[PDB]
Amino acid sequence: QGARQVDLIRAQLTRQLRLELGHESVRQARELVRNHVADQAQQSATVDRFLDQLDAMAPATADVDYPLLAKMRSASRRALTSLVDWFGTMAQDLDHQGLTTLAGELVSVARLLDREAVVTRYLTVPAEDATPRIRLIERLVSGKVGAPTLEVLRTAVSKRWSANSDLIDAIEHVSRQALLELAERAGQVDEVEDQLFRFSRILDVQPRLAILLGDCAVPAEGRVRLLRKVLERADSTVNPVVVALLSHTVELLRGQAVEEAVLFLAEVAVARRGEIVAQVGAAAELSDAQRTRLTEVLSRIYGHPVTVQLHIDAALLGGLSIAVGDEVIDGTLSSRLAAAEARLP
Amino acid sequence: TIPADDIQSAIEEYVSSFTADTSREEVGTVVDAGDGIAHVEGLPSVMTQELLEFPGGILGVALNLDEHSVGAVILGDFENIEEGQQVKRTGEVLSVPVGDGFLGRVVNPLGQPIDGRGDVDSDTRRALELQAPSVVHRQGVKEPLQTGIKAIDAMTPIGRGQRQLIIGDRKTGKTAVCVDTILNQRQNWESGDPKKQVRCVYVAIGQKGTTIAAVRRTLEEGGAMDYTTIVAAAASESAGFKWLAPYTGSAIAQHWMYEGKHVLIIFDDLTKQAEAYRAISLLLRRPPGREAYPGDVFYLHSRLLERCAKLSDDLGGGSLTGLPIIETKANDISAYIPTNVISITDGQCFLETDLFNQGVRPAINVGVSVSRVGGAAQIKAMKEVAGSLRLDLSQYRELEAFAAFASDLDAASKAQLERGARLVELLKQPQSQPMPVEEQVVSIFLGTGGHLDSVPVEDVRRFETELLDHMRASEEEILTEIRDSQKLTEEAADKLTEVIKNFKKGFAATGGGSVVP
Amino acid sequence: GQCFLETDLFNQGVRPAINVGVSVSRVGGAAQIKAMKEVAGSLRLDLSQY
Amino acid sequence: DTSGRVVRVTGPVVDVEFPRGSIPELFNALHAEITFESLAKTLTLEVAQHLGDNLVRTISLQPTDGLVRGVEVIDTGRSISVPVGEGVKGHVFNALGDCLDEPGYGEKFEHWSIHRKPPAFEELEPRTEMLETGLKVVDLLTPYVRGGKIALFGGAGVGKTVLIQEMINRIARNFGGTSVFAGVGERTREGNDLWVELAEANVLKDTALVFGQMDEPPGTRMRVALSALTMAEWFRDEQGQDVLLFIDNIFRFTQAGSEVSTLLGRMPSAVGYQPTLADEMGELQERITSTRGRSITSMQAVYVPADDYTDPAPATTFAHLDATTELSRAVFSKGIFPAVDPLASSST
Amino acid sequence: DTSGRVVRVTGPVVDVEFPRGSIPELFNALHAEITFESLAKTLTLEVAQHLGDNLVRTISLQPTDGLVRGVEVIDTGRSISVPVGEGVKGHVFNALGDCLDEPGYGEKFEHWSIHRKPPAFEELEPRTEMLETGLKVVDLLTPYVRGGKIALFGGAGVGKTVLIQEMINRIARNFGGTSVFAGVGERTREGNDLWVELAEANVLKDTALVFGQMDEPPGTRMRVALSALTMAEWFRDEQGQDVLLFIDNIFRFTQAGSEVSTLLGRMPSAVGYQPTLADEMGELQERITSTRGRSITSMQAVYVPADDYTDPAPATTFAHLDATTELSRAVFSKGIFPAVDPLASSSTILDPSVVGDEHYRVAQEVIRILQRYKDLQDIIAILGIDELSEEDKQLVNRARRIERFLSQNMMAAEQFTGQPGSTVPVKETIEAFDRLCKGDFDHVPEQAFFLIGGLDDLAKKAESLGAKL
Amino acid sequence: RVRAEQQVASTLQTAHEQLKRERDAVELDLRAHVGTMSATLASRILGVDL
Ligand SMILES: Nc1ncnc2c1ncn2[C@@H]1O[C@H](COP(=O)(O)OP(=O)(O)OP(=O)(O)O)[C@@H](O)[C@H]1O
Ligand SMILES: Nc1ncnc2c1ncn2[C@@H]1O[C@H](COP(=O)(O)OP(=O)(O)O)[C@@H](O)[C@H]1O
Ligand SMILES: [Mg+2]
Ligand SMILES: [Mg+2]
Repeated sequence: QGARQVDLIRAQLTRQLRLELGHESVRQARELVRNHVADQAQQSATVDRFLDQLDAMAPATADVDYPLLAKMRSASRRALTSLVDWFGTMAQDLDHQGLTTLAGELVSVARLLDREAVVTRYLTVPAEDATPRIRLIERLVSGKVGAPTLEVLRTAVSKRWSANSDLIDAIEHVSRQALLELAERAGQVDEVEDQLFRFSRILDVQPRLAILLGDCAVPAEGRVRLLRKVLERADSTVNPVVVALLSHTVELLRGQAVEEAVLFLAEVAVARRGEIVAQVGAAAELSDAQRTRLTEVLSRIYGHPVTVQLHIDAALLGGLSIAVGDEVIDGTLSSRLAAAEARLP
Repeated sequence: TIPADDIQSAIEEYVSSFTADTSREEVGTVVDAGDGIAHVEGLPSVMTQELLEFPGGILGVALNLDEHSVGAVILGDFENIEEGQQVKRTGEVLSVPVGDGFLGRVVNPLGQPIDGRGDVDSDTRRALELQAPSVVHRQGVKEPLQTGIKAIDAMTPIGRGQRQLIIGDRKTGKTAVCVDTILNQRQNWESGDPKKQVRCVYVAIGQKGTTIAAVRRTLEEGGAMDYTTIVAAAASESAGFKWLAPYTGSAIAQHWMYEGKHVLIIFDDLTKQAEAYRAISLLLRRPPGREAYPGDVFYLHSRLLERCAKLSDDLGGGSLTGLPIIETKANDISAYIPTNVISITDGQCFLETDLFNQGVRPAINVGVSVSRVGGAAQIKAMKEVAGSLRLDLSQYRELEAFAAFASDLDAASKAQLERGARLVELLKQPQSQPMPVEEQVVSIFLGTGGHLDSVPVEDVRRFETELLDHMRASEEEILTEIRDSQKLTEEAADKLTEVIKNFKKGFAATGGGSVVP
Repeated sequence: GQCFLETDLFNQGVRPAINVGVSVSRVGGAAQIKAMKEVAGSLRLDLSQY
Repeated sequence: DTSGRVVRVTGPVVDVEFPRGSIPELFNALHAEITFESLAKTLTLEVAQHLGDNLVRTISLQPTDGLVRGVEVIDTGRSISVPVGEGVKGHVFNALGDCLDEPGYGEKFEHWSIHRKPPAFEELEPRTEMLETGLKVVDLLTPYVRGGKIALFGGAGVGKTVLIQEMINRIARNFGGTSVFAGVGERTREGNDLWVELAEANVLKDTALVFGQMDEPPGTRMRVALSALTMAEWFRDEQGQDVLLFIDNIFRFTQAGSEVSTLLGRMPSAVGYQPTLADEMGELQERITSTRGRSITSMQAVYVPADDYTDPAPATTFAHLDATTELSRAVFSKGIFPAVDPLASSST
Repeated sequence: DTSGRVVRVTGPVVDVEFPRGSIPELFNALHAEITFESLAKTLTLEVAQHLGDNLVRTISLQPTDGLVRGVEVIDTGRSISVPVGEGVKGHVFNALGDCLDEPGYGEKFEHWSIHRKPPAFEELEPRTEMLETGLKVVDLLTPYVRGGKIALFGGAGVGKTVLIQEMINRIARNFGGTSVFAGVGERTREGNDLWVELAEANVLKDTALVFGQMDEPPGTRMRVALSALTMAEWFRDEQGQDVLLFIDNIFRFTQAGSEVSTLLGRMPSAVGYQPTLADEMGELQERITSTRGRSITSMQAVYVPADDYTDPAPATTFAHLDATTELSRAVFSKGIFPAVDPLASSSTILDPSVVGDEHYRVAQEVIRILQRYKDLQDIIAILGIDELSEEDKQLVNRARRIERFLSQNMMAAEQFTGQPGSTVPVKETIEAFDRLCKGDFDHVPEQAFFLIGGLDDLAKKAESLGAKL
Repeated sequence: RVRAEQQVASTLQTAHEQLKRERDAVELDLRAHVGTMSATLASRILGVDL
């Protein structure tokens, strides 16, 4: 028994010092990883390596995110689908201030519909003949608006919905659709996306003012009142469409988080073109040769055309990490160091 | 001395060969966390009962799946779960290592050694929820599993492949019964015969740590840790550990059973596993039923206890014997979990505090205890000398109201009274002293052949003790041929009777009197 | 402490109906003058035993 | 196209979403697939509730370990169907109709839905009639009813399986009939024991075994009685043959119903049983009756919780029982077989 | 900043909202302010749950009367910490580590978190050494373990506090180590009484008192046991000398856990207890332990609700103990003190190999006699004692004298009887009860066995009643 | 029994002493390698032999 016991204690701390040397040696390896992380040449001379390992691993049949449709339950998916492509029909017929005023119209249409939920209920009840409800909404706001709006508003409450506010954000979906179709007419669809994404980065890591644009108990204009204050603080936010978009969501936030709301809108922006968005972390900015290979291969993998976003952070210590949909490919040396540490015998 | 550069070069072996290429993983995010449960948004491909990896090596089990989140049970270190952490997918349902290196160890309900004697060399892995043997994959329970306890082995015999419930109030001697059943397999292990060796698994659910330490010490002082594993889910472990512990203990010992070996498994306090599962299911907001139990708790126990089987010959012939323990409250066997486990098992041993205080130890109520396998789980000798025993004790129990009026009783009635007192004193037994089946045959022969009618009731135990002592020293041939032939033929009975008479004329009672007829 | 009153003891004529077997005071002799503490020293235990 | 997909999995309860025009009936049998090769199987879900928004709540008849959200769920268009005919004699099935001793046998038989209605009111027999078994004690002191229900209170080691074999022989020879044995909550050990005992006594060729075992979720333990009852109903109605149905522990059918009710989120009734306890026991026992000159007689083992005959489960079961046979151990020790307690048995 | 904001205040449970990325870890201690001039104070909230969308559900340790929605909540970044060291001996503390008899004392000590893990399984070792107290019934039928876990199970007002003061007097007064007393959710009058009693008995200089009483919100009563246990764990692990740990009503821990359970949004279990009853109790009780070489003699009073030993709280506490002395109200009603139920009380060292075979034989015979007496009591009540055997009449006389001789005059009961207490060695107890079970005192009346010490006091009280011995 | 157990007691006692004597000699004589193999993984994680 004693012969067993003192051997057990031998085994115990021999294991102790085993793992101790392991850990201190691996963080010494981290110390070495740093003097190798210093220069830029090898930083990109390892991102190339990562992108090759990506060159080797395709494919997967990922789905496209219909941003609000994924939040839907059945019988709202149908309504939203065919209404948004009905608006795809409608948007052909207009001009510039046509749909900018379709925004101006529809956004306060949503404002009212939100603040008086009582008649929202009645125009939401999915009884069959819409005619009483189309009469309701037009009798309300015919002399308020231009024809196309109450047109597709009839089209809106015509279809049945699974919830109540589902319809107000359906009409805000079509609001966005309108404004981005205008930005498309202006040929400004890449710049609007880069503005929106950079402004995302601008906002969420500054949450103290991000939460400020969150007190719904404040009268709504109040928030955008501040918002324009900061935005045209300088207007190298060189586009006004971006101002209108984020203005309209600041108009109807309804307690949602701005930090994720604005990127939700960046993603409906990129999805309108039909391309999945991928978010990438790195240690230093990349070439457009690296961008070419990145967009090229990840498009090969996900079997769909893609665009990329960057969040440079030295703390990831070289390599790359990509996030698409909800899956991840991490090749950053930081995560690999953490793994080597976490798998010690 | 210590293997120094063996250490350092072992770890250099580990790192130099460190290869973990960038695989694509499917992650989720913790959206809330409380009381040991975490809800995870994302993970579209996670399956039910899948293992999830939280930051810091924390593990969870995906139990609830719906359109919003995945409700997972944190398997320890729950206080490190935060909202916003990233949850990785494993792709594997709960499994445990299995092999022969688990003999003599104390492990988690995950196969991780907690005794600190190094890692456990594992043969294979085995999933926790592998199905039980089919209705045609089985065979009639025919071989006995000797507990070494006269009351059990004579009145409620246990076979190999049978589910025997040990149910009692508290401090009645259930753990002692199961620890003695374990210790009794020492001599079968020494025989080196794989058809007679019995490997033991002792599952400890929700017990104090020092209690498990004491059970292991008792099993070591009896030399029973060469063939015993302990799956310990101490009272400090999470609810998930206490819910998973008997499934870990049953996944081990099913490897053996399917390898053609014979195993015994003790689920100590299945009631604590039921309560851990009730905690889990109430924290996941599942509909509560009677006593707030989820509604699949009967399934929780029957799925576990139907994996104890006696396999057919074309599956190797192995077996897994179960000894689930249930702790009642105020002898309420009509409670919920007692009712379930009484419904499930093949026989019951009811231990009572009133019998325990009267000196009847083991406190097995032989009137209500039962074994639905019965004489098929006995050798010929014990089936003969103990078939007389049941209605002897019935008559004694229905006569003991006339204990103060034996003068007014018939001849046969007073005879039954005295014989019953002797037989009750016969089934008493000390703790951690199990007897082989030949000595039990000889003792119950003393009882039922009438060779105790001359001995005072306050002298039976010692008498029997000394007699067996004598027989172990002088006449070992009787015990030997009982052990070898499993039957007590008439000539062995003749020699045994003569031995008893000689020992009687040598034996001295405590009142000074005689014990000779 | 508690002064447990019963309806059985009340009907039997014991009034106040204090059940002395279960009634108790957790302050004890400190809540008494010395005379009464010496006189009624073990009265409650005596009555419970009775 | 017209197929659903899993949405929620919380234990044996699976919610499935179907297209708008493809919502399945209540009690329909759906087929989902578990492809994880350790637990690969085909889950048979049974529609239980319509939750709205094209969602249906189903009870899985197999364990749901390894089920993924979004997997395709195929609708069969009918409830659980068991194979019927004379070819089901001498074989062992489960609640779904899968042959256990010879897997794949019966896939080509006619299949009958286990959810049927009792005989119409104009088709019931108004006059009760005694079933002459040939046993002296049963024929004299406890006359069984033809098409009625008999409780059997035999414990262990009192020759209960011998009495089962005896009734099998008598119904197969004195009446030219058949026997169906429903093991509701049947221990697999005792199921295999009964199988080999009937095979040795050569009365397996006269019996159809249907086992819903104890290691199964409450769905099959609830539906196995209806599976065996459907086989017996084919033997009576279509074959024109008197049947004897052995339902061992009807109480486990009651208990499985209670568990399924708790799983489905229904509020518990008195004591704890399901609010629809009497209705479930009625829909089961009303089909065991006499119809158009043929009969289904049932011998049912009953468990009495806490020996309380006022407990809702035995108080509901006994509303349908016609006779009682108590097998005593005192009578068994006297060598009197069958060990029927004569003073403690009874018949209406 | 990165501070929080109160959102909901429903009793002792407060919800807080933090900026994204600044959510406090579980069990952190947050500070909020109550500015109302008559109730001004600083609330300490312990983070209980992460609710999602940056909400955090916490439990306040002080009453929330006067708290306003939207006030600032400061995250301290660590759990609740209490002072530790040789400087806590001789002082009274809150559940939060604030000295009570000297506010501001201990602010500079080392501070330890009140949330720790139990010792690992490899450091646990069974303790089987007898701790001799001096009480007859305890030393005979439930011998206490030295370095083990002891409890006094009891209903409402049987003997628990008096017996735990008796054990403070017997074990701790001449003890060669450090004592820690945790009054968990008990009366404040009793706390002041114990403070003054330890001060006059010169035991206070060796004791560290930690008080969270019944007037405190459920958070204080949930965490006071952990505070005192953390002080004891420091004394065991770092100083390493023979800790004693008394806990008055560890049941209040479970009760406070059940008072906030539904407010935290948990479905209730069987008898209205939290679903996490056994696991919280195991996380707390597994820290109250002795490791290899380091001893903590633990002693806990356990309230049994409504005298029901089947209640889930005592039924769960039962599995954590080496010796349980179970007091009964049927024995309290007879005037027998300490009101120990000899047939339910237990010990793990009541073993032939630990206490010796004479001790064990005498204890077993006492228990058998008392069980037979309990079996006969109803027949005696209905048909009268004259319908029994002579065997049974003899047994009944012996059993009544034994039931009375188990009672004793305790030192901590001189306030209820005016009669000083006595000490009986264990060998004298064994010899005495051997003589009692053999029948050597069948002539001495039933009294003279009532509330006395050893055999010489039995002789004295017998001659005071006219009898020999 | 007690001869045996006391023997094994102090056996493992000064065994433990020899355990520590081995231990902290090895604790330093195992540092000269902190370089060598760290190098290995430092490249095995980077994918170039450096
Ligand atoms: N056969 C026996 N003879 C004498 N004493 C026994 C016997 N069996 C058990 N005991 C004693 O009874 C006490 C309780 O035994 P045990 O711990 O086995 O019961 P238990 O069912 O585990 O109770 P719990 O689980 O509540 O602790 C032990 O201290 C043991 O010494
Ligand atoms: N040994 C004793 N002698 C006399 N009275 C006692 C004794 N033990 C308890 N009591 C009485 O019981 C009352 C309550 O006892 P206590 O132990 O404080 O109850 P609890 O267990 O509820 O704390 C005390 O006020 C005291 O009067
Ligand atoms: Mg035990
Ligand atoms: Mg008290």
